[PDB]
Amino acid sequence: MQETIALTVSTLDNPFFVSLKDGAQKKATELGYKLVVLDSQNDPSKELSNVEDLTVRGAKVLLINPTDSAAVSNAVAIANRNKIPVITLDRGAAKGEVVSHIASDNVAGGKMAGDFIAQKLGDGAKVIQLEGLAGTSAARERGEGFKQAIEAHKFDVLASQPADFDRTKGLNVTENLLASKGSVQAIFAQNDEMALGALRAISAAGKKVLVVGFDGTEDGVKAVKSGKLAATVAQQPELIGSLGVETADKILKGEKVDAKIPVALKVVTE
Ligand SMILES: O[C@@H]1[C@H](O)[C@H](O)CO[C@H]1O
Repeated sequence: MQETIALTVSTLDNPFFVSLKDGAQKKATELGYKLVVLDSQNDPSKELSNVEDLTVRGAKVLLINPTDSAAVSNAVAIANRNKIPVITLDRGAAKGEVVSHIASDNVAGGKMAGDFIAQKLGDGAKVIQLEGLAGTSAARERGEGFKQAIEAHKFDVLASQPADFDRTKGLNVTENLLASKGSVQAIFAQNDEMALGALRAISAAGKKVLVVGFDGTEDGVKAVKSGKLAATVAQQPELIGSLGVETADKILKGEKVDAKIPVALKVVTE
């Protein structure tokens, strides 16, 4: 009987997570596993029922990308109680027994983004941060890194506000902030979806604002190459997914794995 590895992804409405899924799928096939992928649709309740389902299906390992690094504890507990090893991908779990966490160094990433803004505009720039989901380690860490850049480069932070990794929210929040914080010079958007929404708001307002994104999605890089998006801190979602499956395979083979597996970042510019 072919063995199954389960992947629960926070959403498939975001190109980044489609890439992560694809990387996990190709590596699963390469190593001889059936990959079962369930979409949490950014909903912790659906995530819980997803983990229940994959469990009754006899998944040998659970790869989970939490909708919320706190809320996910109860979902991890399901796998724990049913003796299914857990690997977290891209976002961590605050509680629950986890074998390995695989993600970018999102603190370094946030600092890279801020450093790039300073390189372009100089110290003392007026900036706005569009934050991701506050409950995720990815957003929290990017904020921490950006704070390091704010202090090092004496940025004037006009606003720092969530748009929940969503393109439409990114647009709406930016539209509002362009009205109230019109002197903003640069925006760090904690993912490319929000970056692209922000760019639409900026253009619609006829304003001049430098934007730095995060992920290096196809759309993100397209916007960078066109000169619309000043830069994006590129991640390797396919590699996060593939490393998840590779790590799952090692666990099942009885081989020890690293507790933390960092995945490299790179600033992509015009
Ligand atoms: O790292 C991922 C990507 O930035 C995605 O775009 C939003 O969720 C984060 O956890």
